[PDB]
Amino acid sequence: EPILSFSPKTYSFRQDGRIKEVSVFTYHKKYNPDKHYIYVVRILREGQIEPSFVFRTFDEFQELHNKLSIIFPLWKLPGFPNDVAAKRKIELNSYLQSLMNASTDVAECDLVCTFFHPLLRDEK
Repeated sequence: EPILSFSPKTYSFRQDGRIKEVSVFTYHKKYNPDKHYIYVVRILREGQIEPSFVFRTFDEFQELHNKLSIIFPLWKLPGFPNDVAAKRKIELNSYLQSLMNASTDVAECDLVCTFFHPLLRDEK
């Protein structure tokens, strides 16, 4: 039932293509609308050799986990963690690796796919 506030459509790994690799590549400082960090996510689809990159804030990671935890029992989800706060890059990366190792129902659900779908910003 829940949509992702930042996402205009629902996408499925059918249309978008399955994930071979994901990581948090780096973090990036933003000034608009206010000063904040955003995470550059590296995605390699299957049958692809050149990766692509999307931008997601920490608050956008947590909306995904909160929305997943409406659909799925908590033990089906990896733990979510609660600037030199670049430990979030490391912790978000651990979260993504674990998410890919979840049951298929979780790791290939439409919420996860949609989270990785190129947005407004992600058009370089």
